[PDB]
Amino acid sequence: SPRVVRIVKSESGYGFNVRGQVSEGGQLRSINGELYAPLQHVSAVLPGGAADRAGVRKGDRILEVNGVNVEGATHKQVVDLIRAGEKELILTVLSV
Amino acid sequence: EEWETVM
Repeated sequence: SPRVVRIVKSESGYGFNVRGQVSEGGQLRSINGELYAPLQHVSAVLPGGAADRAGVRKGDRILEVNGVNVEGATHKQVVDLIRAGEKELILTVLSV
Repeated sequence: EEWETVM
C-alpha cells in the first residue's frame, strides 16, 4: 500500500538513485496487483543515508513527489520535482 | 529507454 516518507537532504544529497522511463505515459503495469501507468522507481539506496534512514527501500515505486502526482511521468519531471525543495523531499512510494 | 539519476 502507498506510504509517505519525508527525507532531509545531506550535503551529499538524499542518498538514493531514481530510475525509469524517459518518455511520458505508456502501457499500464500493475504494482502489487494495482493498475498504474509507468512509475519511476528507486534503483539504489545509500546504506546509512537519508533515504535509508527514512525507510526508502530498493525497488520502491514513486507515486508522488512533493505532493505532485507522478504516475506516468517522465524521468525529467520526477528528477526536477525531487530537486524542487531546498532541503526536504516528501515521497509517496509503493514497496514491491 | 530508461535513465538513472543520483539524488
